[PDB]
Amino acid sequence: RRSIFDAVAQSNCETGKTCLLKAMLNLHNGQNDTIALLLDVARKTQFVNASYTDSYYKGQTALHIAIERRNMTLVTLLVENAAANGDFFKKPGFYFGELPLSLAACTNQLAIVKFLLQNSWQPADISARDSVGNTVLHALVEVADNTVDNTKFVTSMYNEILILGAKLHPTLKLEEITNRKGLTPLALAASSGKIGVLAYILQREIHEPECRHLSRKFTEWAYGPVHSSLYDLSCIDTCEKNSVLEVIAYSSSETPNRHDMLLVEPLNRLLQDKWDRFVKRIFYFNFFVYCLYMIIFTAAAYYRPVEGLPPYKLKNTVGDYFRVTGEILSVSGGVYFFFRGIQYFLQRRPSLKSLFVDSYSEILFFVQSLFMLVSVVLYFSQRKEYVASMVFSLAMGWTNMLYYTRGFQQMGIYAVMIEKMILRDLCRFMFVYLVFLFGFSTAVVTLIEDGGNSYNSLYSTCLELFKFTIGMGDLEFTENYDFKAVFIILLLAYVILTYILLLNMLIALMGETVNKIAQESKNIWKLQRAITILDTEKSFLKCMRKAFRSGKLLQVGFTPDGKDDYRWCFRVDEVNWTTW
Amino acid sequence: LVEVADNTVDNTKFVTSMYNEILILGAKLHPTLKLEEITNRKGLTPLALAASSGKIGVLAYILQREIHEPECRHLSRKFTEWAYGPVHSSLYDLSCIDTCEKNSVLEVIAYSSSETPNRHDMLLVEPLNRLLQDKWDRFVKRIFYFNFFVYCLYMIIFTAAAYYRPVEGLPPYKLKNTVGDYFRVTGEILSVSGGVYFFFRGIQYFLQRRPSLKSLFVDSYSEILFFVQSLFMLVSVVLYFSQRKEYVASMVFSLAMGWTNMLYYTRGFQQMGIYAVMIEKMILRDLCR
Ligand SMILES: C=C(C)[C@]12C[C@@H](C)[C@@]34O[C@](Cc5ccccc5)(O[C@@H]1[C@@H]3C=C(COC(=O)Cc1ccc(O)c(OC)c1)C[C@]1(O)C(=O)C(C)=C[C@@H]41)O2
Ligand SMILES: C=C(C)[C@]12C[C@@H](C)[C@@]34O[C@](Cc5ccccc5)(O[C@@H]1[C@@H]3C=C(COC(=O)Cc1ccc(O)c(OC)c1)C[C@]1(O)C(=O)C(C)=C[C@@H]41)O2
Repeated sequence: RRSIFDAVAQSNCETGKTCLLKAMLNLHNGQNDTIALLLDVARKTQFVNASYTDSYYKGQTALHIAIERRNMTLVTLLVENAAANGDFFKKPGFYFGELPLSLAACTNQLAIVKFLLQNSWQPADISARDSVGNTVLHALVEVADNTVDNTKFVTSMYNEILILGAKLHPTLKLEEITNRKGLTPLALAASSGKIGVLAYILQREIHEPECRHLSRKFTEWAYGPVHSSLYDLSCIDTCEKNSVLEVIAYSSSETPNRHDMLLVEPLNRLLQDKWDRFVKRIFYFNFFVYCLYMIIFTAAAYYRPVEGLPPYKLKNTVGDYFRVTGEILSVSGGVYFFFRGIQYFLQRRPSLKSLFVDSYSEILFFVQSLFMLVSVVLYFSQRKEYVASMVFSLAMGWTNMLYYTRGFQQMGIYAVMIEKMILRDLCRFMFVYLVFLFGFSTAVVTLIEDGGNSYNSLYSTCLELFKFTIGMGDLEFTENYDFKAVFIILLLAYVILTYILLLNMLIALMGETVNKIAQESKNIWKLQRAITILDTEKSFLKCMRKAFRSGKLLQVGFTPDGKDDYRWCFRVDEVNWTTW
Repeated sequence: LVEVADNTVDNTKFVTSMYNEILILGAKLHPTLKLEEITNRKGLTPLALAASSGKIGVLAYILQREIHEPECRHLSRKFTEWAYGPVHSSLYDLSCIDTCEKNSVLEVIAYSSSETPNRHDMLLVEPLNRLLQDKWDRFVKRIFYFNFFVYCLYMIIFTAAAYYRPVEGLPPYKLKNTVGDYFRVTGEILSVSGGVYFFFRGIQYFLQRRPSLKSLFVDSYSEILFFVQSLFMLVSVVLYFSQRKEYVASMVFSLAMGWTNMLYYTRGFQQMGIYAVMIEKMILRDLCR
């Protein structure tokens, strides 16, 4: 075999590699003319279809070798006279699918895909799926990397393959096909964060006369420099499969461009449509009930009985009856919040690494309801430590009231700033501040002998050095030291190091954040409103699920089979002067 | 040729071009001789010289240079292994980069006197920026977390033995038949041993570098602080055996200084490693003016 392999390598006329595959691989400038001889010799004596049996490169055949090399003539010769299941092509490796046509499409080889698709000797199957279930369009969308030229040719190839498949097979619906996981090419582009492919798919009009029915953004009329466009909105607002809007919003936040992935033509106005139509009165009746429950909880916490031990027997007074009713309403609200929070994590199962960075408002609403259930537990088992939990519940809830500024734009970017500092710029600076506080507090408490004023306490001396950070500390707070020149050196060093060097450095860090999330979070607020709209829509499913459905059913054209095309469209308008 | 370099796009361009041409021509006439290995009297090599003098352009050229020609390809560093599609995996030569008989490129860039212009971003060249990471992940992230833990476990031996010091009489203090006194004595011994270790680890560091005074505080600040901590406690040892009660004023300074030096170990974290670099720069520049 060495002479044959050596001659094939010389280009002179386990792994399981064949001479044809070896010859094709070891070809320079397409000079491997011995491949024809082997194929011709093989014909005189199944050989062309032989493939490597190695698990790493399982399934690779001659067609793949020629396709990779961009050889039109070699590909045509091989075709005229399979799927690579190897770990190299499964999700150092390159994924393109597991079909020759997917190899052609994923590499921009437009001519080769045309040749394969309508190859007279053997045509390829457009709708075939690999092991993962991905079709061709799934591979094309997966390959996307969000670059102007990259998005350019991926969208171009998608459009070309789509038109060609429609021309050969008008009946079949290619986009509706799904992989094993269940997603569609549009849903996949929405989930994976590929903004370019989503922007293409959502608003794509193909002008050609016959194959116009596979388009979304139509036109209704144009009198002058003005024209009103439609949209298709098929699986956008709601569908059997996951909707584009829900996927973008309920995404794990690992998706790159979630915040500004809603600026595409339909979504940015479909979201607004829902907000104005039937949600602005359900985000103002939910705010009012919360404001009316925090005056039932506050007024019943402020007038709690002070004499004796709990529980307290009722008295024949109107005040006591009202207090009992207030307590019942408060506890009912607490239980409702606890369940509304418990059955939210089961729906998402958010990862710990992003438990606080994506659901902060909900974590807080849950943590509030824990403190009050703990109070219910402690108050019936004859304890008076239930006040320390009711108080925390009250303060936490009043400060959670800020969650409802989610609707306002000017104020919705002010409760987004208090989430971001408390997470990023106030947990670093307390790792870098307690070090100084404890170092100098241990120093000072060790210097003083003390072996009343009672400044021999590591608690009192840690506290008194924290009032040097709010500018409310007495320098001569003790006189028990034996070495004044050291004590008043330590304090004066501490004041400079923390009051003047650390506080005035944390302010700069918060200033940078305030700029950043003051000129960026304008889209995070829109996203938060989008989640609010989605949850509000989900809550009232029983009431007006179908009744409050966006978009109107309209005729678009004629399905190629001969029937009529009716779809749920959303109308938009525009004005343009320079085009005429 | 490397010495003449001044780090300009066109300047780097023709210096690199001339270097490549002279190298190829010398290889063609004399393939046997290794020209780069030659050194001047000081001992440096052209690559080591480009690394020491701060010439980033020549270093970037030399580290990753592939010459495609068929015969004279053996004088190259950045090869290629395979390319299936739009993907290709490159190699590198890393001959005297990680370690060598002559000074390594990595050590020269790091242990430089800091007069070198571009030290901070002179490690972005192809090999170094990932070779450094390789070492970090492979066998150093568990030696910068066992060195942090021992320091955190020694500052709870020093603090707990400083906080419970005897208050009655004059030093030294005779031992008592109590478990508390034995534990205090052990804490003192451990603390003093740590102090001596730090003092020697600091004294034999300056001999290795002999840093200039003008850049004594601008390049070794973390080490100056670790040394100054160990001086205060050796002074305390000196004063405490010679029957004085002024050793508390030094032990206290040692304790505070060490707790605040704990910040040196945020060197590994990225988000927190740029917060202890800000407290060095203000205290030097914006709080002495
Ligand atoms: C993230 C969590 C678990 C958190 C829970 C409590 C303990 C909390 O302290 C923090 C940390 C903290 C503690 C003290 C001062 C600052 C920060 O922040 C909140 C948490 C911080 C707040 C308010 O936080 C906010 O920024 C309001 C807010 C911003 C954005 C939102 O979308 C939002 O919706 C609920 C609420 C108030 C407290 O809940 C409160 O009243 C008490 C007693 C402590 C505050 O821990
Ligand atoms: C540079 C030197 C010699 C220095 C030595 C001592 C006296 C020091 O005051 C300074 C000047 C000073 C004094 C008082 C307030 C601010 C600054 O800064 C440090 C020095 C400043 C510090 C902490 O300095 C830091 O920024 C921490 C740090 C930052 C970056 C690092 O790489 C680092 O590694 C060790 C440590 C704390 C003290 O050591 C301390 O605890 C006491 C009692 C004085 C501080 O002189």
